[PDB]
Amino acid sequence: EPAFNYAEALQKSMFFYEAQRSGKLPENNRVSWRGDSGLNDGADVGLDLTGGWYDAGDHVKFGFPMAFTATMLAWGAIESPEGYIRSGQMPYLKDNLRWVNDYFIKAHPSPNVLYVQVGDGDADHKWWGPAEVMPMERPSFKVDPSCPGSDVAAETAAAMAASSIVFADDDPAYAATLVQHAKQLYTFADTYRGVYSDCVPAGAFYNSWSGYQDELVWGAYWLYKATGDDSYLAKAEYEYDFLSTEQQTDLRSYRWTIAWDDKSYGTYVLLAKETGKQKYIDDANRWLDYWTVGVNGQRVPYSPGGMAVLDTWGALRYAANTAFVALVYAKVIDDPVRKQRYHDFAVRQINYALGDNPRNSSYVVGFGNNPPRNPHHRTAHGSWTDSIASPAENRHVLYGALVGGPGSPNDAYTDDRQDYVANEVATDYNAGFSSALAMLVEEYGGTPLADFPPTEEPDGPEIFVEAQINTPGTTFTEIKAMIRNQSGWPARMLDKGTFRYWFTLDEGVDPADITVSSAYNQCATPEDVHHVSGDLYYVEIDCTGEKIFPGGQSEHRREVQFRIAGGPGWDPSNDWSFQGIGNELAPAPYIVLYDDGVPVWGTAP
Ligand SMILES: [Ca+2]
Ligand SMILES: [Ca+2]
Repeated sequence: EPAFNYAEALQKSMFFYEAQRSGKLPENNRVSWRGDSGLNDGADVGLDLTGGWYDAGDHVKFGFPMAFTATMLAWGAIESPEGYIRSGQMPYLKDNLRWVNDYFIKAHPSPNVLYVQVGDGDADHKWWGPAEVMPMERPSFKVDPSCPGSDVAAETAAAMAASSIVFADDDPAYAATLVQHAKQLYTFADTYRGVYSDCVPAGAFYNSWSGYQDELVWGAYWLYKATGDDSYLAKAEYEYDFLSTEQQTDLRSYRWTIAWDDKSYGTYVLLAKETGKQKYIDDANRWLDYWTVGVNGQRVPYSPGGMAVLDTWGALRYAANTAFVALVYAKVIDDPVRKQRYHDFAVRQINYALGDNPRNSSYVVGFGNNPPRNPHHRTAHGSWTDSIASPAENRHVLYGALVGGPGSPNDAYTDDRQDYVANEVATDYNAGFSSALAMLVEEYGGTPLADFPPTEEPDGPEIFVEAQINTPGTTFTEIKAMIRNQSGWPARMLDKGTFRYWFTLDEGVDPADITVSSAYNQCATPEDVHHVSGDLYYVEIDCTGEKIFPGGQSEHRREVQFRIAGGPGWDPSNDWSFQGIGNELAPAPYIVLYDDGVPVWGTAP
């Protein structure tokens, strides 16, 4: 039966994409530790560019890999709708695709204008904290006739074209809108030629190494499938002859694999599947042979554990991408030997990622045996001090994320959040992987978990007040209060906070004689005290205007030292807020914190 529960893995992969969402989240949000974020995206250009997915463990919205991710997910859903239907994940796949496509629509204000990036890679990567409280500015970047991007435009066109097929039967109106956008985007890409990275500051992250030739063949094919317009298939087969050859021969590239950059490999198979021409079959075969048996003595590096290691970065992502295409190809080819070779290779690579390896551990967060616990992801970590080192363990479980894994062919791996190689996570990492899982569910089955996602509970008070006696006295009480915002369910801002300290007026003390002073207060220092009833009074500290958020050592807290002097007769033992306050800084349950007038911590008299 299933060696691993492929349905559960796919179920968790869909949750991962939901955790990567940007913009205003829906009522039905399943990720309780995620809230609204990136709400002012596009503001700098007068457009609403909210929505879409955060690329990896950061908060930049990189259009090139985001679009590729969409095309791959749609492809898997087209190949194996049954896998998604049986795992009960089809509605989640559609919800994820609609989320990203709704953004592509927003990002395409007019036929030849495509916004391909929101956020600056360097400014974004300098800060380590939750998406909900990002403090930096997020610029919008685009490509147009003046500075084109055939690669990213053609990819987005393919993503929308491929997605339309998925929605065709459900929402024919939406499917039509997607196809219309895809057509315009492809014309733009075909007419105004250029590499997008020459126009937007994405070179250091997602540089178009292969160029755009591969995206022109890839986009044309998908448009053919979405429209049925023969001209597109003609266009694909024409552009195909200009694909990159390798080193010294006329053999088309067969030593790498399909990913966000080079789609050559996918077209080999897609066209072979579509036309049946020996031309495509020869290329597809050479490539898949290099990954399995080798061609001319050369073969992709293999670990003793049986993992295909193509490169240091996203090793598992690469193996997973190849595994998916191998499964698609294995169905079209007639040769029984090649069919078995490719199919078995695919299953072996996915199984390795799910736990069938020398470490006996899953490489999918929150899944299987001994999974990674500390993926390199800002929001999942939940740091409130702008530090990748604290807290030690991630505060949230990023269910479903496939990590980079072993970067070398030695099966070695250490679950370290600071290791951006082994523990990196990203939308494209789960694309081919998910599609492969859909195929495997259809073939081997598996059952999804009835109660998923689990509801996480906070690791402590999120927003609270700590206090301690600063200086002992008899005619006064001097408190050292600390307001803390270490929220993570979800991380939130506290910019309208005030707190009250209640006390009981004592015999012989005139309230007109009570003074509240401070030698250090990050908030306001009040002149009066407030009378409730009888001899119950309170001092109110006003911190409104102060942005207290989990985004740094100074940002997450406000220190407030305050002395309430009442003169002889002052007696704190009958003061409500005084209960439990000692000489060590600790949570003060009787000091109440208000967020715009609404109690958030402590209990009042
Ligand atoms: Ca390319
Ligand atoms: Ca008193």
